[PDB]
Amino acid sequence: ESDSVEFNNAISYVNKIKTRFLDHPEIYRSFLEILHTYQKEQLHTKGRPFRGMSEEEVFTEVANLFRGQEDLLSEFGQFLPEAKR
Amino acid sequence: NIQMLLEAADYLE
Repeated sequence: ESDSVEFNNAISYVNKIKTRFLDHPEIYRSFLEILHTYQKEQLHTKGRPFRGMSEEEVFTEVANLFRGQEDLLSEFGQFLPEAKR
Repeated sequence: NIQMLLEAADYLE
C-alpha cells in the first residue's frame, strides 16, 4: 500500500470537504476532531469499559456536521461497513 | 479505513 488508490481516495475526501466549506472553516476543524476523537477513546493503556467509542460514533458526529449535505456523507459511508441493503 | 481519512488530514494540512 505504498500509494494505493485508497490513499488518494481518502485525500480526495478531505480535500473536497475543505474546498466545500471554504467559507465555513469551523466545519473542517469539527470533522477532523471527530476522527481524532476516535483515536482518543482508544489509548489509555488497557481498554477499561467506560463508554468508549468507535466507528459508530464517528459516523454520527460526521453525519451531524454534514446535515442535509449527505453528498459527502456518501463518501464517508463507503469506508464504513455498509448496513442493511 | 479511518486510518486513511484521519491521516489524509495531516497530508493536506
